[PDB]
Amino acid sequence: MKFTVEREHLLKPLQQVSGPTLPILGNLLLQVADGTLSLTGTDLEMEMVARVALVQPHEPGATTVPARKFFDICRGLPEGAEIAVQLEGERMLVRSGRSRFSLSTLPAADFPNLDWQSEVEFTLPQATMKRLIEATQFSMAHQDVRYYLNGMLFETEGEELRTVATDGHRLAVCSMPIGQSLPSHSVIVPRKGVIELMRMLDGGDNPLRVQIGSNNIRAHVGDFIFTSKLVDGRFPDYRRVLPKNPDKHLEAGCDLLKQAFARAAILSNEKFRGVRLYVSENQLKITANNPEQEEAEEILDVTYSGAEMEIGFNVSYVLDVLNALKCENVRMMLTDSVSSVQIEDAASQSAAYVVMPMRL
Amino acid sequence: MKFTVEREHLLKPLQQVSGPLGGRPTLPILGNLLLQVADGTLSLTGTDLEMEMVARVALVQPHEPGATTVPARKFFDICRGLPEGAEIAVQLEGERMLVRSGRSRFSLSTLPAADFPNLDDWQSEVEFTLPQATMKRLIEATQFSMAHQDVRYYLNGMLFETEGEELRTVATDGHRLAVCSMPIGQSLPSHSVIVPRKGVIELMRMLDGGDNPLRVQIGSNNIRAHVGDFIFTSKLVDGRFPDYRRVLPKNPDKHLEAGCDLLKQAFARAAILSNEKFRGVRLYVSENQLKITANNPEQEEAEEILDVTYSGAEMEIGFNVSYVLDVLNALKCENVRMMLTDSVSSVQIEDAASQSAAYVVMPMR
Ligand SMILES: NC(=O)c1ccc(F)c(F)c1
Ligand SMILES: [Ca+2]
Ligand SMILES: [Ca+2]
Ligand SMILES: [Cl-]
Repeated sequence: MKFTVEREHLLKPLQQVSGPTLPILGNLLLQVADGTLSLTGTDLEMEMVARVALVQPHEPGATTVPARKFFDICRGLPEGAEIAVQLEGERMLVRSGRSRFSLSTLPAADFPNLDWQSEVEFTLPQATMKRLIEATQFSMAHQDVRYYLNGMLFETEGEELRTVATDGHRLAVCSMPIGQSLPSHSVIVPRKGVIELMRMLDGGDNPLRVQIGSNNIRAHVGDFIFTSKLVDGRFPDYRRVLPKNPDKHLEAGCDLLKQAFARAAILSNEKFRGVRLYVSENQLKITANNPEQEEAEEILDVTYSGAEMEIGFNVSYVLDVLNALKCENVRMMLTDSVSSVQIEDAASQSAAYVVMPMRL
Repeated sequence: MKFTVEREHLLKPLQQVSGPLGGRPTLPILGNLLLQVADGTLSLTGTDLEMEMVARVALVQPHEPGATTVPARKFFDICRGLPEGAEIAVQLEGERMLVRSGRSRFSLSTLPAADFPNLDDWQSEVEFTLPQATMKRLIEATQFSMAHQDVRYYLNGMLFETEGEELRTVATDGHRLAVCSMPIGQSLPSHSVIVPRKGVIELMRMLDGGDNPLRVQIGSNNIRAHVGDFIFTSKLVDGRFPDYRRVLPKNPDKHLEAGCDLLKQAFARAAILSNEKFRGVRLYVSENQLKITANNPEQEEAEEILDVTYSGAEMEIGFNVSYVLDVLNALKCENVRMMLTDSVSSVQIEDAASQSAAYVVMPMR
């Protein structure tokens, strides 16, 4: 196995595959075949494959090498450098100018593979997939004993793709049109997979091709291919989480609401930061207090209809929403002091957020 | 005690005087700032018992004199959180201090000003002024060589030395040493004081970058620095610092000169295949050539060859590459000079263009 390639052509591929307990999982698979260098990183749950065209003389074959070391060496070389690689048994030689490196190797034969069959396929702009994941990702559970919440629902319905994420306390749902008639289907992508998929997306104009199997999801963009296993459980139905009949509607500036929440939060309990909301005619009052007897009060002029009520919220849950909205005005749709609240951009139905109240 | 101050006139003072704080304040009052309104000025003070940062804020709005202490981080965060241009009204009310701006209201618990720790008074024995740029140079040149929580406490600080028309800093952790001397333009008596690690950091933090020079005062047991409307004072570390003079190699006539960047990037790449713990690389110096190699237990190998200027006998010498990298990063120059002796002796490293900074790194087995 021998190739010579510009450092420049390796950098972004290396960045992506350095993404995805067993030493060989810390290695990259390198393969030269039919004029192409392929670089694969895996963690057994997901894999990223990148391809680089080889115009300079090259010899087929494969090996695996320490990924972080190989990446650091390449990154470390000067801009414009050319990188010549040759496999020498249990070592891979790397040369560029008067810099020389010998890396240990593990056999390509030992490198783990994920085969499976695609059941649902569609293409969409990167930008749309990025939008979907950013709108919802923060509501994924992290290390919940209900495994199926540690990730993100991808659902196809009609001509829309939809993401849903929830941790049982707050929920986020976003739908975007994809312009193709689609089968009704739902899968759960593990959180680490969501994160790696999002990192593959640079917001250039580039179609993303998605293929969903019973147990896997694959996304193709440019010369990269990402594959993850799916999470095997029963995701909650967002439709059953949306408040059935909110009778109280508050509209307020997103930024003013956010800043009042953030300031009030300073004098909330540091362990469990919550604030009390009091809604009344034309007005929202946010209050916090702490074990030191300190108190914050914010009063905001707001658009409001409904009965007066008091309701508490976890500060981070609301700030997370207001941060994901990045819009001028926000609508909060309330029911009562013991029920969850629906938050959305006042001027867009693309996404919705549901948040349980917090007792204070 | 009462004042009303525009947000942005209070914010950087609050940031600056919070410097010496934690984190985890050992006792509550050490997590507080002292606020004193007196003769048309708000003073803010934070302390950790070893040092204090004081800021003076002029009061253009109606105010009333008095003093209290309130939690620094909460007070800062409230002020930072208010919208730009916000007028921040403050009034002491016994056990609470009230903060109001627009329809934002906050109540903070106070501790009496009478109980705020207060660095004892002391006398200055030497005083000079110098550019902010010069002090930043002295500290950045040597800071990285200070020890980290060494049981030899004196090393966990930085030596400041005045001698003739020079101010000098020294730092070492016993393995490597950094010395930097800069002209002052006034003649100074001989003083040698150790500044505590956190004090060195605060000196750095307080150098804004404008035309305000720095006024320094040093006594037997304290140092003080004035910049703009800030006064930093620290207690000094009560120890005898090792002498840099007797640590500089005696006769390093083997003289190598190389491009700083080329040298740095070569050591950086070779470091990748150095032992993860010990970070050893080998240098083979030969006529106008440097060969850096690294290998680790798995017998991965890196080899960088560089053109350099060198005439002396060939030799082989081992260094912790992290130590070497720290020096090259702190030099920020075009060419470096390395002054060698033998494989079991320290190397002295300098900007090829200036003897103002010098670095001593001991070899590894
Ligand atoms: N059943 C659920 O998973 C759920 C998720 C988020 C909520 F806010 C909620 F009220 C319920
Ligand atoms: Ca104003
Ligand atoms: Ca000197
Ligand atoms: Cl290519």
